[PDB]
Amino acid sequence: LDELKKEVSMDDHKLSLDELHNKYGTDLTRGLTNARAKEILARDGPNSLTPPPTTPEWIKFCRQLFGGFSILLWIGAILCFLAYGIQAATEDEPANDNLYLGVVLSTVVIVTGCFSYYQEAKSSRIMDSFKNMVPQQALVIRDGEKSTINAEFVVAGDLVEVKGGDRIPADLRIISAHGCKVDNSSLTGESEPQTRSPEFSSENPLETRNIAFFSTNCVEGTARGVVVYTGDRTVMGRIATLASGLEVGRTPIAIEIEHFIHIITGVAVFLGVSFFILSLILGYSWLEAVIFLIGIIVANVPEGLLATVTVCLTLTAKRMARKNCLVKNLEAVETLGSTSTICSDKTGTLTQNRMTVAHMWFDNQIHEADTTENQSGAAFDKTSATWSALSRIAALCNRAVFQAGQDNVPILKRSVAGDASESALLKCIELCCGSVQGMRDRNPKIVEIPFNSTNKYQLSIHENEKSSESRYLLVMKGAPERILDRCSTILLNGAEEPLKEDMKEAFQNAYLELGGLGERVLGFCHFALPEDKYNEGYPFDADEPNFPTTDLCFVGLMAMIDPPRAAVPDAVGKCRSAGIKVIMVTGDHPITAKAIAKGVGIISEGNETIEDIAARLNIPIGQVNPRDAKACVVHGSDLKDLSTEVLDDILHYHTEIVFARTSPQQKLIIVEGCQRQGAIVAVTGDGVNDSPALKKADIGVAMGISGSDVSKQAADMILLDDNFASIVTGVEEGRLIFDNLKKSIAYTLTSNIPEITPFLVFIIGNVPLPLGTVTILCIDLGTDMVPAISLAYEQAESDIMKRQPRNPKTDKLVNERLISMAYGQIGMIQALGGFFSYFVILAENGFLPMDLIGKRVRWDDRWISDVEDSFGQQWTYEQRKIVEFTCHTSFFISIVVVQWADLIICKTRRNSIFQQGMKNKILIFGLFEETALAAFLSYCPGTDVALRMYPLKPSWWFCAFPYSLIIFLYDEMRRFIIRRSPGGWVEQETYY
Amino acid sequence: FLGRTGSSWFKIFLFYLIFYGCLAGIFIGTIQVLLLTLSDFEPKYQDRVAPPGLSHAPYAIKTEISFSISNPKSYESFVKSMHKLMDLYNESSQAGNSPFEDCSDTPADYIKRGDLDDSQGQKKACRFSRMWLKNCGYAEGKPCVVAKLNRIIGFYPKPLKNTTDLPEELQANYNQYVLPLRCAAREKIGSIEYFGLGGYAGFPLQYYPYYGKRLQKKYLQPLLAIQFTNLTQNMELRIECKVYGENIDYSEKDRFRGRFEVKIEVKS
Amino acid sequence: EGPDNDERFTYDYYRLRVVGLIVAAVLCVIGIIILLAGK
Ligand SMILES: *[C@@H]1O[C@H](CO)[C@@H](O[C@@H]2O[C@H](CO)[C@@H](O)[C@H](O)[C@H]2NC(C)=O)[C@H](O)[C@H]1NC(C)=O
Ligand SMILES: CC(C)CCC[C@@H](C)[C@H]1CC[C@H]2[C@@H]3CC=C4C[C@@H](O)CC[C@]4(C)[C@H]3CC[C@]12C
Ligand SMILES: *[C@@H]1O[C@H](CO)[C@@H](O)[C@H](O)[C@H]1NC(C)=O
Ligand SMILES: [K+]
Ligand SMILES: [Mg+2]
Ligand SMILES: [Tl+]
Ligand SMILES: [Tl+]
Repeated sequence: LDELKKEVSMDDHKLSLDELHNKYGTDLTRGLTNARAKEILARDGPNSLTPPPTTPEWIKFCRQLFGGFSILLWIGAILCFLAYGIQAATEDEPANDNLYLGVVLSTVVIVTGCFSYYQEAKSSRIMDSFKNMVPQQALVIRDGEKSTINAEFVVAGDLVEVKGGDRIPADLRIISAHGCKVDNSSLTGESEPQTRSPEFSSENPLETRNIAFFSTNCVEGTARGVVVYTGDRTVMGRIATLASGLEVGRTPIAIEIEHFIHIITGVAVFLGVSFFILSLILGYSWLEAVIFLIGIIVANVPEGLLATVTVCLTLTAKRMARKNCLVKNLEAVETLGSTSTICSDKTGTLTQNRMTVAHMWFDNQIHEADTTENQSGAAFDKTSATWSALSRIAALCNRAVFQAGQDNVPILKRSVAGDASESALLKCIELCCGSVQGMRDRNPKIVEIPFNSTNKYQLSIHENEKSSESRYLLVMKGAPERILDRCSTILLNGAEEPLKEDMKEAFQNAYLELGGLGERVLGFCHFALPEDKYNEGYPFDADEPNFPTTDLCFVGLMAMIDPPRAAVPDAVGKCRSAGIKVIMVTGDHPITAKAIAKGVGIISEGNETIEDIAARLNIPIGQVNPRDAKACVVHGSDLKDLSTEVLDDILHYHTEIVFARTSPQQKLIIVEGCQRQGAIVAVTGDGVNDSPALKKADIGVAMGISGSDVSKQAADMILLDDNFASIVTGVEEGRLIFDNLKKSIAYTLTSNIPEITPFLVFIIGNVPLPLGTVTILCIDLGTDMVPAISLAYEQAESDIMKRQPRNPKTDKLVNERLISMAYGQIGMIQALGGFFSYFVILAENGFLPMDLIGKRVRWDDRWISDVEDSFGQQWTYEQRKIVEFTCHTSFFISIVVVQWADLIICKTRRNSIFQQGMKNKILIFGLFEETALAAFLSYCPGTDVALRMYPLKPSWWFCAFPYSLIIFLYDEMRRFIIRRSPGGWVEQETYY
Repeated sequence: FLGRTGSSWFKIFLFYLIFYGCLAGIFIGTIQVLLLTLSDFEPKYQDRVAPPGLSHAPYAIKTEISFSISNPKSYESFVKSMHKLMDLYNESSQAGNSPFEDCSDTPADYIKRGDLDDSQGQKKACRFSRMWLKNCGYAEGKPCVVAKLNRIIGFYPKPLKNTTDLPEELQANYNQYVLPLRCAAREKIGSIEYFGLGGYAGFPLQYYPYYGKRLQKKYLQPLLAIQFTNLTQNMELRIECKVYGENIDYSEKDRFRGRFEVKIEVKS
Repeated sequence: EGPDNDERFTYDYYRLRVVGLIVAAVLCVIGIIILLAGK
């Protein structure tokens, strides 16, 4: 469906103005007829974007109500009402058991539904942001007259007019223009104004001057044009549809959840029906056969687990909110940890998005300035008298000014009225020479010639601030070579000197080096005009050369670039140390893209492209073995004629990849290419041209300050302070939460065994029921909750940023090793500790373990109010039941006591508690509150009716203590083996 | 295979065999020590049987014994359980001076055979003739229910003293030696008739305290036969038999705590 | 005692409940203290 939109567009900028009118039945001068425009409206439809059909929240909520655990809990809830129905008909049961348990279980499903619904959130308003880029109104020429109309009423063929400050209402063929410049950052991510004129200037319509696009704005001048595309058919309207239309897809974390749901659901249905038939064979009435099944359901399903996961995710997202990293989708909290490839935009993401002075060439020396936002570098020069001469030209031969009321904000961050290069120079001098306004007050400008297309220079004449002179100084800047052809002397370390071929060659060298760094280079020179030839009232003519512009003194060079953000180089290296592959994907030109790649460490030192090898060896590129080149730089124009299989080979064959001059669909294609190889991919960006890529990414991260509204709609995560170091933190947090989920899951599952085994022995042994159904829910929904959550606050056991990204195909959240430990080893020890306390309670009340076998028949018989114990005493029905429920209560408390040790062992997968310590305060809180809850549930009056919880005698609490301790020792010995031999036996069997 | 290789499948079996073996051996060990802390003659706790329960022979479907007099197999179900109990009180079961003793044919005081020790043989229990149960196949019309006080080791059932008012106000009040049992329904549409030891409507105190199964096997607890020769027919009659005493109490939950709940209906 | 051994069939479940609830409360307070050592 969207495969059409993933392709590069076709256009009609090649046609003549006249020819273009024939195609759209239009007038170049009079414009369309009121009737013809209305006709075309009904024909083509409105100049608007329609949002894609969404899935209502209704269906979204209910889709969770049927996912493995909820299905089993539904079967339980209904099976409760089943047994209740069968009762209400047969023998009038005045009880509330099956009825209430059926109500409780149905509530558990609904509430669990809210948790998973909260986790599976999708806040997407892509198409809405795009719609915000179409103006409310447009100016059209109809019947030879200009009028404002609803922009939706704009059709292909009419004559549109735009001017500085307004949004392009539709894709236009420029037919007339006067000084028109446009901001195409929507399509390129670059905000430098692009001229628009009627002349065709490139085969590529996205590069030609005679096309203006919807989603962009006119920055200055005026233009008229013929509408060629409207609504969904515009270049960026298609990007809108592509972006808004892209299928979301399941996250890595989501896939893991479903996976263990299958496992646990599997064992549940297995043991469920395996013992349902095992009971009927033993001659159990279907009346009972279902009651046992309900218990089996409740025992096997970890009722509180899915909600635990959600809370652990939420708490991890809260910590990241506190580092200026907003998470829109709870699952995106983990994806960053599983990320193996980052596709990053350059401008406004890796870079500050601001022309900044990078180097200066004066005194036959290359000086480097500090490009960082917060200025974390050092000085370059202050002493040289040459510097002050260059500094003066940079301030004086400059027409840029700071906007009013910025004195509060830092120099480099403040808004400037002017072109990017003049702003850069302004901020450079203001920083290291103080107020520039002061320099422009001490040296009043009397005449100037602003930068001309033809002159290729800008000159200014000022009254020298010096009192002993107060004469006229000439300053000029422009193209380095043009400035050179106008110089005779060079200000070396203070004093001038003739411009010999020697210094002239050093100039060329300096010029070539700075240009090689992808930096824009300017020349600077001045000339102190002779006093006798220029009186204090001498008039200077700016129109006609009234003053010399030759034999001037060359002062120096200055170079500039849109520099990396301070934290970016280090963040890139850190991603790469964690084994994450970092690719650059930018709409910017290749020379600039490549230079920043080396600056931030995308391309490491020494690594070459095929073009680099060819130039170094002075040989044809076809003569170069492409396998000798680990780095590559791909232009979008070449990308366009490559198949995906060939794109896949590029991705496979290079470690250091730069995709430059890419369109928005091309970014999507590169992302999909990476994913196709089985990689989890993150995208980082800030422009509307990142929207499709951000949507398709497993996780999209947008910049918060510099980011466009669209990009932040398309993302899963926002960096609110533009701190790229947050990606590094995000991946670290993502890995940590993945491990801690394992700990929390194992902990929760472990207590399933002591809830399953009593029901089994109840059938096979014919003893009184050791633990009840209600009692199970008091564990999974009550006591285990806070402890399970607390594992989310566990510190790393080792340097997680030192390991490679997990293999999502092999490294699962829940594997066989977890089940073996939780179900086969620790849970089994917990089961016994439960049974022990059960036998203790009964034996101390007169029913010794031996006489318990095959007694349930008489025990449950409501009409036998005289059962004989081991000592020959006789018990009524309700009397023995009180002891039985007291058994449920102590078995319950036994679970809590054995979960104490389990909580401590689940703390660490490898390390010892004596190494990791007990610095998790939430965990300790869990221990205290868990025990408080259990005690309250046993001793609070009335709980014997609502939950069948009975007061325990002090000695009862200590039954499971020896089992709780064996768990601690056992797991500590086991992990001691793991560490002592990384070989594999204990490791490959039990290492979560 | 599914998971691993044969070598791995073996090792995982050798482990869980030794592992579960140890766990079973430990579990058994903790059961040993538990038993080691317990007496053979007396349970550690008795507060959960404390107030004695009162149970009868007619096995009630739901605290009810409804049947038809004009039908044979209508009551043959209740006669099965009635027989089961009384079959134990046979004279052939009580033979010789061992381990039985002839006790007062009239309600007497308690009898202490020492302590709950094995320092003596089987503590000798009082004989009880089912022949003390006058009038009661059993009552084919108007049932002859048999009551019973639940056995509790070392329990001395203490009758109420005639200090103040009483339900069966002072009639045949053998204050010193009889634990009374008065059945009731207002709703007085019946005819209560009690049979027992010495002809009294109670339990003779000479059968106490019970020394337990280990120290007193073949022991016989006193019975109290109750006959309802009601002149009514074809209606559910809720009859409650209540025992009175200092150590006797009741509960709204446990409807068998020192009392009966019988729903007789001679639907003939 | 002899016939006056009523205490054998008695248990102070009332005190046990009072003590049990005291303990539960104090464990609840202790937990808050440790948690609130930083929020
Ligand atoms: C306990 O006493 C009952 C009294 O009914 C015995 O029942 C006797 O059963 C035999 C054989 O079935 C009959 O011939 C008699 O008529 C019954 N009564 C009597 C008085 O002998 C019963 O057998 C006795 N049980 C034991 C174990 O001795
Ligand atoms: C109540 C009692 C009788 C039930 C005992 C169940 C035992 C036999 C179960 C419980 C957990 C189970 C193990 C759980 C995990 C694994 C790892 C997997 O890669 C192979 C199977 C294996 C090794 C299972 C074998 C059987 C097992 C040990
Ligand atoms: C009980 O049986 C005796 C004979 O043993 C008889 O005289 C008497 O009438 C019977 N009593 C009743 C109330 O039927
Ligand atoms: K995404
Ligand atoms: Mg950008
Ligand atoms: Tl469970
Ligand atoms: Tl659990």
